[PDB]
Amino acid sequence: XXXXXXXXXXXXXXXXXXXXXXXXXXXXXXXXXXXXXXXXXXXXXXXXXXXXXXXXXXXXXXXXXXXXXXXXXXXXXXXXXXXXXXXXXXXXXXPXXXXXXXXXXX
Amino acid sequence: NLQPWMQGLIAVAVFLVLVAIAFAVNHFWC
Amino acid sequence: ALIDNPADILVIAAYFLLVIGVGLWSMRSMVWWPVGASLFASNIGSGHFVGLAGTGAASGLAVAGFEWNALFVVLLLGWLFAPVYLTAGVITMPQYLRKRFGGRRIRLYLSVLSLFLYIFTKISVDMFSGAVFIQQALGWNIYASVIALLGITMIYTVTGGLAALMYTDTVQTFVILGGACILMGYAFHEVGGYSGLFDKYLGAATSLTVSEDPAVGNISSFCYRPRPDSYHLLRHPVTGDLPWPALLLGLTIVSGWYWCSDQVIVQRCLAGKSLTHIKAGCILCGYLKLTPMFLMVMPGMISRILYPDEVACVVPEVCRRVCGTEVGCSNIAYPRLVVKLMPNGLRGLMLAVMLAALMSSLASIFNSSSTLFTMDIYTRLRPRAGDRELLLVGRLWVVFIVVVSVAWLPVVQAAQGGQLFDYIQAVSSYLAPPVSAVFVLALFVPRVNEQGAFWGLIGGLLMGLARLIPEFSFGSGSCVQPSACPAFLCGVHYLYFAIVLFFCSGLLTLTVSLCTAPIPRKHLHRLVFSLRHSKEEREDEDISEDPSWARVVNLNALLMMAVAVFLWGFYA
Ligand SMILES: OC[C@H]1O[C@H](O)[C@H](O)[C@@H](O)[C@@H]1F
Repeated sequence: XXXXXXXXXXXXXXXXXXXXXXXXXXXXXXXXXXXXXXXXXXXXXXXXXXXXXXXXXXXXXXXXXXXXXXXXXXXXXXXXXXXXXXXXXXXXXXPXXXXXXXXXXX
Repeated sequence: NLQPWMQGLIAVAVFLVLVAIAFAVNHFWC
Repeated sequence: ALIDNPADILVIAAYFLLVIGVGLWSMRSMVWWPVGASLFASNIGSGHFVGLAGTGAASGLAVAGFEWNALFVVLLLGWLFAPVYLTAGVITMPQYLRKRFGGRRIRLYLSVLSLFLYIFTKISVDMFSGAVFIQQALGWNIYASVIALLGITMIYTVTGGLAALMYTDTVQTFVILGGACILMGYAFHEVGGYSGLFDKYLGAATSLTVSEDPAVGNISSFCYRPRPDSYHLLRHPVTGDLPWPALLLGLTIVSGWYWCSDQVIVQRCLAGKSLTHIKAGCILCGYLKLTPMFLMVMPGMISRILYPDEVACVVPEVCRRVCGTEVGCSNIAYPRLVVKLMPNGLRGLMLAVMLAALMSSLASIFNSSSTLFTMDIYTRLRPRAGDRELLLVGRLWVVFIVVVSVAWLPVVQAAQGGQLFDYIQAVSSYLAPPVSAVFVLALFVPRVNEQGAFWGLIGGLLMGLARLIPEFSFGSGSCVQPSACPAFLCGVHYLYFAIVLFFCSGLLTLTVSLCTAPIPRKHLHRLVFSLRHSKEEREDEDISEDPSWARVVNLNALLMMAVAVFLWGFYA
């Protein structure tokens, strides 16, 4: 059972700033990391998987990076609509586990 | 902790030394 | 179901009509580059695509060392064995062994062994690979796929495909290679380039890892995770699935036998205008034999990344649904990729050209095996037989081998954990080492005689069957469901059995030769390596090469070897 840790519970950025949301896996997942966004009233939506592959339709602002145990999701130009909870999931092994979720506010 | 290209060059150097031996033996005696 | 779109259907139909039209029109000369292209084309088949991509998916890139070993044995062919054939005045290895030892039982045994190797490693392998491509393209079962493949092969051979082959064989294979380059481009684009493959492969596993069967239950991570050494050519000598001592020593025996004794490979090699052209073509073929790492193996790893539930299935019922066998479905690696990464135009063309190369290979092996059975086997049992009787016997033999290969299809499908390349290489490792040892001793030990060669071949056959028959009778077992084979009869890698069988059959050859009468010098001139420069007549074709180009071609063999040695160390 792999533990995904999001060090920062909460991030505040202005509109137009760049934000990096970090995730740390308990072991080396071979970039087998997905990032989900969940806006307040909504269900999670896939942003990234394989730690860098954008899901169909997500903007180029959302860029995933990382390797080994350290992964980041970067929002290059934060819009006022970007406030949400961002979750990292490992798809390296089963069961799938999620990060705690980082709340990006404005 | 060698890079893949370092390992490739090391293998090439060993191969060239081996071929040099196999040519110098003939150059000395068949 | 996947090619059921107008573009793919149109391209497949147009290509098949083109092959039919070329067949209907059809109703020492070569130079270096056609020689190299023909050697590569003769070796490379759709079984190579299926097996190399499947083993790349299942285990990583060490299987690339199976093709990369071929550079040095193609050099052996050009520099050691082609001169032996030219000096002896023979075109095949049975002809050399008939001149070298005399008798008629060595040739008869080699013909029987070649017939068995046709059925096992050539006809059933090609039939299975065509069936796998057809099953991934259309969703048909393996038997319907093989019946359709045999039917289109029948259309192809009744329409003169044998006559058109002499024109289109190498060209067809290199059109397949261009299509494989296109598919490699698409596959590397799917995983994010070359470094995306090595980012992703170790993390690619199926999420379906629990079997409803109580005996299996939860499958261990060892059975469904990628190997920790997937990115390494040289794997552990005892725990590696492809141990490096085996891959380096015992693959040379089996590859040696393939390149230096294969009737088609030697016939393509000996068609060169000169010996310099033969050596330069061998260099070209060796250079070409570095490409299956990137055209088949790495695409198979990419296929594991892209379709882990199908390619890397691990629970037996899921695997049975995916491809038909419970032992694993890595063999669908390359077909699935072709079916799912190629666009609506290139998918049909790639499938059509692969299947037409399949059909040509089948027809060629059918014809060659029928002639082998008729001339070397049947005409011995019936010395004087008419033309009509020989035609009837050849047709009945083709029918028989087709039936036997269809019956052998489940075995090929399940064998070696559902890994086709391992099946081919295991059968070759069980049957080839005696022939390799006897051929080497024939060249380099003049004391070896007909008694020694024949009983070395027979003892090697018995020792190799003592492993081959239990390996197939104990069934197919995977990591999930290990077979009952006692693990001293199957736990040693087949390329270690290649070494043991090679040296045991050689030892038997030497022992029997020493306790029997020797063959006088007068029969051995230009047949043994000690007398290759003997102008004396013998009892029972030009080696000269220009010195200026001889040094050029030799340095190009050294350069090619250095390139291959770099690639061995790069991926070590
Ligand atoms: O059985 C030995 C042979 O196995 C495969 O066909 C390889 O692609 C050849 O290079 C090798 F000679």
